[PDB]
Order: sequence, then structure tokens, then C-alpha cells
Amino acid sequence: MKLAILGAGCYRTHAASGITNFSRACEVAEMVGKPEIAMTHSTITMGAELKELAGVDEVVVADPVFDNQFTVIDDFAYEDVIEAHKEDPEKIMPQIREKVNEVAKELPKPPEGAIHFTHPEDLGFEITTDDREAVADADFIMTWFPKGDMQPDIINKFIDDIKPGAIVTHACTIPTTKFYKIFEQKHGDLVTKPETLNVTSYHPGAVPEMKGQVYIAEGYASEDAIETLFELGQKARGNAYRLPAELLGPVCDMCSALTAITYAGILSYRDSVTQVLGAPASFAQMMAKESLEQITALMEKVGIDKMEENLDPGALLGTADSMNFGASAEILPTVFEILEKRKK
Amino acid sequence: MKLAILGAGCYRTHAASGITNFSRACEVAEMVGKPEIAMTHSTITMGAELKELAGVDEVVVADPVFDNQFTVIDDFAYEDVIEAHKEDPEKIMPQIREKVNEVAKELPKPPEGAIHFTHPEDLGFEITTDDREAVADADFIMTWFPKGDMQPDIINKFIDDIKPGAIVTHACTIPTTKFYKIFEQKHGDLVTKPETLNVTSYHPGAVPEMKGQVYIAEGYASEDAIETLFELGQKARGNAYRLPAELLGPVCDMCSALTAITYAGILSYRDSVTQVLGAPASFAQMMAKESLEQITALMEKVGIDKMEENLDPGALLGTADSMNFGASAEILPTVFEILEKRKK
Repeated sequence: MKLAILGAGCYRTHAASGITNFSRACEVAEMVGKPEIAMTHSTITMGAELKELAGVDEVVVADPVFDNQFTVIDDFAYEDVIEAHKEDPEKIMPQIREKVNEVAKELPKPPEGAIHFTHPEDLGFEITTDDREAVADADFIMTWFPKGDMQPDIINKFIDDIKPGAIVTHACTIPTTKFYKIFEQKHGDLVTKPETLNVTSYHPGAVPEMKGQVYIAEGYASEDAIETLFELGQKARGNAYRLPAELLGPVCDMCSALTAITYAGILSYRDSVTQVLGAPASFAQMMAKESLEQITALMEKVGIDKMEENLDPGALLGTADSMNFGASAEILPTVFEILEKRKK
Repeated sequence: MKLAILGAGCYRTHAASGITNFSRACEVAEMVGKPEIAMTHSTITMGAELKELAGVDEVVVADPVFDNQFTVIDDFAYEDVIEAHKEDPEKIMPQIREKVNEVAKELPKPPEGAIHFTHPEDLGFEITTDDREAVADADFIMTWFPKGDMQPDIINKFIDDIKPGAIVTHACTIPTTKFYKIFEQKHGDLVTKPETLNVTSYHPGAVPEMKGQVYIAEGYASEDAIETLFELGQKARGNAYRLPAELLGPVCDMCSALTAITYAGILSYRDSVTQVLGAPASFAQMMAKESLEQITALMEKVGIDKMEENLDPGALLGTADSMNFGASAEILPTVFEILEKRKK
């Protein structure tokens, strides 16, 4: 199956963040004993995984940057990086970052400049400048395009070259429904039938070189297409998650912390109800619905910053404490610590 | 002013639950040196507070139960109760539950049979059997009616006797909107003028005799009417919380645990965003809304019992960890242990 990767990505914002490392990239590099996989990033990391771990032998990378200022930082040896990542990545990341921040200071933004440490070339990938030729006959198209208004412009350039049935993916720079509407703009043509395309995500939920995980949005691709990506992703990335398109941002964006907290609440609360009060799940659901809609409606009504003025966080200490049993007892005591600090 | 207490309560369901005690009732007994207050429950405990701590000079309790099987269990001297509660309430509570449970297996439900340990008469309370008489010129009507479709029937008897602008309250046996709608049914009358009534709540959020707290629903009363009820509750119950009626159930009922967990989540999450990222509150609220709504939409779509089949609880571990800072650091590590356990 031919994989066309569209967008090689740039490292600058990984370095500038100050909190990324190469720990996944190092893990695969060792699995397959190819040290140069160790400092791959973004789409190049995920491409090595697909080729080396998931039997995907035909990989093309396309990016206009290859014919511009594609810069390869050779200052650091693969081996020292692998070595450092066994005990503490921080023995080496500070200087990797400084070196990149310095190169990035003067270097144009991607599609004109991009910063890597290992050429995709060196991993047996076809490299090209022409998106149209990359996608010709491609069964899996991985897009990795910049945020905002350029994505439809990038995409309409090659859309009619995408073979019917293809799997076409996006990552963190666009929401799925926005990505989908681009292909939708082209429904009606009978020569291409983009209506047959399987649109979804291959979202790392983090810089891929740091973490083995991928997030696959459901709602637009076929069952078969997402089962296919999920197997491929499990294998290549180590950890795959198949979830509805409408939870992609809630799970992957910086609201993830609130999503995690409240999903934990829900599961804990549900269990303490079913398992210790013997109720059917619908009883727990009904209560949970009202509780979630009402706290949410309060936040919308007065402002997130003004909730305490309207509902004294201490109001909950005298009622919820008698629910402090079963699964809920895992979370409730920490919650009590927070509300007690915060009361009027 | 005049407080009309409508319903004396029965102890049987407090005993039957096996988790209540008299620890508030005891507290106020010692604050005013009347040991007989130690073994009040329900509406009688709260009436002692408003008379003896808030300076409510005049109290009527109405209940058809007084002309029937109003049984005062005299077995236990207030003194062993008071003493027991100073150290450990469980040294005595079990035999009290035993005695109540016994004499309650055979005794008619309330309005026909009711169990108490101190007669309202001994507290210098006016006792009556006629609601209409109890409410004449009463400024604060505290209702304490059974759950179900008798509440309208009960209220439709004295509705035309309630003086204009009166405070009218409810507790755990009816939601405020449902309470309101009963008075609604008379909103045409020029003589009654029920349009002028200040409908709210005086909800304990637990058995009154165990905890000093009250919960006051906003939305139907005037601002001054809720203000003055708040002052009274403050002094009478020890802790008062005034909140929107839409939140009464989410806060006081079985779902309290979830409302607590998620409210904690919201506050920590917001704080970490404004104080650490330096973004306006509106940014956090925008994120929080999508997160709350989507996780709730999911529960509703697949069933609270099937969520994990659709969104792997481990999906949140590789994304939410990057939000582990500021106030969210107080709660996220606990959340991580819960998700970790439940992951597919």
C-alpha cells in the first residue's frame, strides 16, 4: 500500500516549547537498530514507524521546502541521544533546543525553511516537491499542513489526483469537520468521486517523536477504513485510539485536562451508583445528565470567572461527602481538599 | 416574625439508612443549654435553631399527625446521646436505629404515624392540626411534605390563606420549579395575589439533625426575600448557601459527587489557564464548554455504561499530562491513576 506523506514538518516549535524530547523516536530506533531514526520528528518519525514497524514499504514525502532551505542539523550524534534518553533526556535536550532556537532565529517559516536532524532521504523515502505526483496511486495520504486558511489552497491543488477510496488523514492543525468540508467542496465530479474518500485523523496528540500514540477520528471514513488505520497505528505508534471526530479537540487540545477530570468523575460516579446502590445505568445517566448540563449552563450564564460568586464551592462539601464510597472514594477526597481551600 | 412549619417529619427513614446521627442537634443543645434539642430531627431540629439562635419569637408546627399516632420514644435520655456524640456517635446510634426500626415496622406511615424523641410542645412550639390556621399571618412558611402528587392537594387547601409577599419554602421532596408551578395555578386571582409570593427552599442537604447547613434556591423569590432567608439560615444552621434553583438537585441529590468533581475540575482548569498561561478567562471558558458538552453528548449518545467502548480512558493519559501544571496539578495525578486502571 502506497503512503504519501504531505508535509515534513519543522522542529522549531518543538524546541521553542522547552518540554519535548525524542523518547519515542529513540524507542523505535532501537527496536529496528537504526540509530538515525532517533532524531526524526513529526511526519518523518511516523513514516519510519509505518515503514519499519508496520510493513509499509512504499513511502513518499512531499513538501515544497525540500527545494528551498531544508536544513539538517548534524551537530549531535544519534548514539549520544539514544544513550541520554535511557536515563534522563534532559542531559541532552537543553543544548539541542539552544542550537535549534539559534538556527530558527534567522530561518524563514515553513514552506521556505524547515529544521531536521535526519534527512528523510536517508530512510529510503522517495522525496518530492510535487504533491500531485506524491498522491498518484496513494492509498494512505497523511497531511501535515500549517494552521488556518492555506489548507484548502494546498489541497485543491491535488484533490483530483487522489484515487477513489483512499484514506486521507489530518493532524493537529485542523479540526476533522473543517478538513472534511474541503473535500466536500468537490462532491459532484464523476471522474474523481471524492465522495468515496475515507477522511479521518492520524493525530499524535503530542509531538510524535516524544510519544507513541495516535488518535483516529470516527464519523467520516468507513468502518473498514478506520479498522485499517487503527491496526496500522497500533503497530506503528504502539498505542492507538479510535474515537468520534467530535471528541478529537476535547481529548487532544489543551482542554484535555478538563475532559480527563470529568470523564474520571463520570466513570467513578457511575460505578459507585451501579455497584453499590444496585441501580440500572440509566438511573446514574439521568442524574449525571442534569449535573453536567447545569454546571456547564452556570459557567455560560455568569462566566467561568464568576462561578464562585454564584455557587460557593463549599456548598458541595456537605452533600457530596455522603457519596464518598465505592469508585468515587478514589477521587472525592482530593476534590474535598480543593473545594475546602476555595470556599467563601 | 411568624414561622409556620408545615410537616413535622418522621424519624423512620433516617434510622433505616443506618448512616445518620444527631451531631448538629447536639451542637445547638449545648449552645443554648436545652438538652432536649439533642434528639430533635428534621423540621423540629431546624425550628429550634430559628427560635433559639435567629430570634424567631413565634413558631407553629402544623401536621395532621398530631391527632393520630405521634409516637415519642423516651427510651434514651438526651444525656447519653449528647455524651456519645462528643466522643463517638456509634456507641449509641445502633440501638437507636434498632428501637426505631422495631417500633417502625408496625407503625403507619406519615400522616398517620410519625416517630420522634422530643415533642415540639416541650420546645415552646404551638402545635396544630390545621394548615390554614398555622399559616394565618405567617411570614415564613416552611413546608416539609412527602414526595409525590399530594403536594398540590396539600397546598391547595391553604394557598388562599398565605399572606401576600410571604416566604414559602420547600426541602428535598420537590424541585423548586415543580413547587413553583403549584402556586402558578392561582396566578389570575386579584384577592389571593399569589403572584406576590417569595417561593424558595430551606433544604438541609442531609438530615437536619446531623449537619448544620441549608440551601436556598434563587430564581423565583425577590432579592431581599432571599437575602433575609440567608441571614436567618446563616445563624440558624451554621452554614448557608444560596444558589440557582437549577443547581439545587445537582448539588443536594445523589449526583452531588459528580457536581463536586466537575466543579473542582472547572475551577482548577480555569485557574491554571489564567494564572499560568496568562490568557483571559474567556479563553478557558471557550475550551471548557466544548469539553463539557462533548463528554456529555457522548454519554447521552452511547449510554453511561458504554463510554469506555467508544472512548478509551487511556486516551487521556498522553494528552492531559501536558496540562499537569498550576491548580490542575492538584487534581490531575489522582485522575491519572483512575484512567490508568480503566484503560483498554
